Amino acid sequence: RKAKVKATLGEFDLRDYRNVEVLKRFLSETGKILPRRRTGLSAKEQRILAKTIKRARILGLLPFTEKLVRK
Amino acid sequence: MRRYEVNIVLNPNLDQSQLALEKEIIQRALENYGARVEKVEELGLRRLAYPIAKDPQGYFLWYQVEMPEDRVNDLARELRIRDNVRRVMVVKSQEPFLANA
Amino acid sequence: KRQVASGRAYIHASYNNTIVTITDPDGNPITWSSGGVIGYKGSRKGTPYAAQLAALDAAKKAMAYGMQSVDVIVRGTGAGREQAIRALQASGLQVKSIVDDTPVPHNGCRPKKKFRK
Amino acid sequence: PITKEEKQKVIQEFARFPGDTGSTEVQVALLTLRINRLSEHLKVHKKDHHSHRGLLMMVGQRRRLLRYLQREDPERYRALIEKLGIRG
RNA sequence: GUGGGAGAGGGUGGUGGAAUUCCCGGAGUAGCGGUGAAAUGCGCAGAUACCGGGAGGAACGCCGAUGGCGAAGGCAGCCACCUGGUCCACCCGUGACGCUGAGGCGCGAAAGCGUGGGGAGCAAACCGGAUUAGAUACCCGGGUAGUCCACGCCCUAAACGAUGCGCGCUAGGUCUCUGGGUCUCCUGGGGGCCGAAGCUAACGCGUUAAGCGCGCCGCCUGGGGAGUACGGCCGCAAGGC
Ligand SMILES: [Mg+2]
Ligand SMILES: [Mg+2]
Ligand SMILES: [Mg+2]
Ligand SMILES: [Mg+2]
Ligand SMILES: [Mg+2]
Ligand SMILES: [Mg+2]
Ligand SMILES: [Mg+2]
Ligand SMILES: [Mg+2]
Ligand SMILES: [Mg+2]
Ligand SMILES: [Mg+2]
Ligand SMILES: [Mg+2]
Ligand SMILES: [Mg+2]
Ligand SMILES: [Mg+2]
Ligand SMILES: [Mg+2]
Ligand SMILES: [Mg+2]
Ligand SMILES: [Mg+2]
Ligand SMILES: [Mg+2]
Ligand SMILES: [Mg+2]
Ligand SMILES: [Mg+2]
Ligand SMILES: [Mg+2]
Ligand SMILES: [Mg+2]
Ligand SMILES: [Mg+2]
Ligand SMILES: [Mg+2]
Ligand SMILES: [Mg+2]
Ligand SMILES: [Mg+2]
Ligand SMILES: [Mg+2]
Ligand SMILES: [Mg+2]
Ligand SMILES: [Mg+2]
Ligand SMILES: [Mg+2]
Ligand SMILES: [Mg+2]
Ligand SMILES: [Mg+2]
Ligand SMILES: [Mg+2]
Ligand SMILES: [Mg+2]
Ligand SMILES: [Mg+2]
Ligand SMILES: [Mg+2]
Ligand SMILES: [Mg+2]
Ligand SMILES: [Mg+2]
Ligand SMILES: [Mg+2]
Ligand SMILES: [Mg+2]
Ligand SMILES: [Mg+2]
Ligand SMILES: [Mg+2]
Ligand SMILES: [Mg+2]
Ligand SMILES: [Mg+2]
Ligand SMILES: [Mg+2]
Ligand SMILES: [Mg+2]
Ligand SMILES: [Mg+2]
Ligand SMILES: [Mg+2]
Ligand SMILES: [Mg+2]
Ligand SMILES: [Mg+2]
Ligand SMILES: [Mg+2]
Ligand SMILES: [Mg+2]
Ligand SMILES: [Mg+2]
Ligand SMILES: [Mg+2]
Ligand SMILES: [Mg+2]
Ligand SMILES: [Mg+2]
Ligand SMILES: [Mg+2]
Ligand SMILES: [Mg+2]
Ligand SMILES: [Mg+2]
Ligand SMILES: [Mg+2]
Repeated sequence: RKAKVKATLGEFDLRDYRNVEVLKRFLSETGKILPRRRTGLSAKEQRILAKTIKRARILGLLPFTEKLVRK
Repeated sequence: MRRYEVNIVLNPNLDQSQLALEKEIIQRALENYGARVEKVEELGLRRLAYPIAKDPQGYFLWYQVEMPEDRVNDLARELRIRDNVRRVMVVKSQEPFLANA
Repeated sequence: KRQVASGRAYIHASYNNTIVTITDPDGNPITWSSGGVIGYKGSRKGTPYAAQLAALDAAKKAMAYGMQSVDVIVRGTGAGREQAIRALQASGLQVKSIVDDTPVPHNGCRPKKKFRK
Repeated sequence: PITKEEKQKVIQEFARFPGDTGSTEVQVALLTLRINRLSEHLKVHKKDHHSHRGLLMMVGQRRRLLRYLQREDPERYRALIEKLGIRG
């Protein structure tokens, strides 16, 4: 019980790889793409979001990796 | 003809003259590869997630175009010859797939 | 003799040894230490105790160079990396932040037979 | 690929009458289109085997249809063959 | 036929980041590595650890599944192109054009072979260090073929659902992927579990049959001797049938 990323959003194009502050919502503390448990996405949804994120990363908009703070 | 989106990420340190020149070359290439430009969004410089070419950021161009398929790769090829071009991503245009709308 | 006073502290922690490098804000080393640098020789180099001792050596050796605050960075999962962090915690050095940097591949290279399956 | 344009053209060509879509003639036409196409593709790409299977299948379907036509009305068969230029 | 759909299905070209290794530089100094414990090994020609720059090869973390696709083998970063199969709705077209399939032809993991490249990491053989009563091995340090690519051969397998293909028929429940719908839900096509009837030596199977039927193919006939011998066919060979 935290909350799911989808609930916290309005309408958004899942195909829009340019739009960041929405996308980064789907990455973890690290830059890893969040599990369905957390994203609240459906199969097809999640699956589209993946490619979207990835394209975004190649474009230098979103990270491949992040450092882990505290610990 | 099919409908794509050309993303261009080039050198943020570029002064006005040089930037005008790169946009010039890009336009010309796009023309010689048989593409028509339906619309353009120039976002300009933005803060990158990770550094590209030792640079903390990059200047962003976005073009929606209609062009012949058998051409597209060469287009991208040509687009990347420029020393000042850090990334080029061409993508077949799709309709929006949304959720919670 | 740079008299540095603020810097980074890298804890490289393996199942085998623990080794600590203190560096200036630009990452250049100043002092360092390890299980082997102090008395330990064999497997003993890897116990958490060795870790504590080593972090402390690095610390002291650094405070001699006039250093006050440091940012911790922790690579590798090994016995008593947590112990080395804990040892800096109060080394007298103010620890400004801790961070986990452990390298992991996106699957480039075949592991040793020891590391697969 | 094969555009709706070209396809409609080969139907309008081989149709027995107006509206004819699924008659043997037409089917063989379309099939032969796809086959010449796919075959041109496989002339390059000697390594795309999975597609080759498709080729085999298309060829088979076409042969069965031709076989049927020939049994049924040799006239329209000879016509079809000479028109497409298949094996004759 | 028309209109849609999902997909690591295939081929070609391009490209991205993480890591390993090596090289160059800075900073730094006495060890690093490795194990049950060690040693060989590496390090004062400055290693390990840390920062910056560079070269190169190979595989694509999270997503990722209980998932998907493919006839099988198998298929996973991203992009474009070329291309196969398949599912649904409409119920528009042909009018039995169907099923199976000896031989043939094609595909066929890994290892292996040929020629030419490539070679980071890994690693048969091999060289070492240990352990042991000895250790030809298990553990440790090295390391060649090979692993990678092009083209050509090889044709095997726990090539496994150990379950040939097709169609019809016989309770349901539940989870799931992908369509269409008047969208609690109904209706298709897949993937799973539990179970009616029935089957089964049992274990189990049970609308994804191992049930009830029809068609066609392949195959078995006690264990060894033996997938051996002989012969034939194929292969450069290893060897295969
Ligand atoms: Mg360039
Ligand atoms: Mg040790
Ligand atoms: Mg149809
Ligand atoms: Mg269609
Ligand atoms: Mg694919
Ligand atoms: Mg592909
Ligand atoms: Mg490729
Ligand atoms: Mg690197
Ligand atoms: Mg050096
Ligand atoms: Mg022992
Ligand atoms: Mg020495
Ligand atoms: Mg020595
Ligand atoms: Mg000296
Ligand atoms: Mg480096
Ligand atoms: Mg080299
Ligand atoms: Mg490189
Ligand atoms: Mg996983
Ligand atoms: Mg299948
Ligand atoms: Mg491209
Ligand atoms: Mg397709
Ligand atoms: Mg009708
Ligand atoms: Mg009629
Ligand atoms: Mg058949
Ligand atoms: Mg093979
Ligand atoms: Mg092989
Ligand atoms: Mg040999
Ligand atoms: Mg070879
Ligand atoms: Mg060489
Ligand atoms: Mg090795
Ligand atoms: Mg030995
Ligand atoms: Mg032995
Ligand atoms: Mg031995
Ligand atoms: Mg042992
Ligand atoms: Mg070895
Ligand atoms: Mg050889
Ligand atoms: Mg069997
Ligand atoms: Mg059979
Ligand atoms: Mg069939
Ligand atoms: Mg629906
Ligand atoms: Mg079902
Ligand atoms: Mg279902
Ligand atoms: Mg079911
Ligand atoms: Mg019963
Ligand atoms: Mg019973
Ligand atoms: Mg059952
Ligand atoms: Mg039924
Ligand atoms: Mg039985
Ligand atoms: Mg049976
Ligand atoms: Mg039966
Ligand atoms: Mg008998
Ligand atoms: Mg006998
Ligand atoms: Mg045999
Ligand atoms: Mg004989
Ligand atoms: Mg013989
Ligand atoms: Mg032959
Ligand atoms: Mg011979
Ligand atoms: Mg043999
Ligand atoms: Mg055989
Ligand atoms: Mg056999």
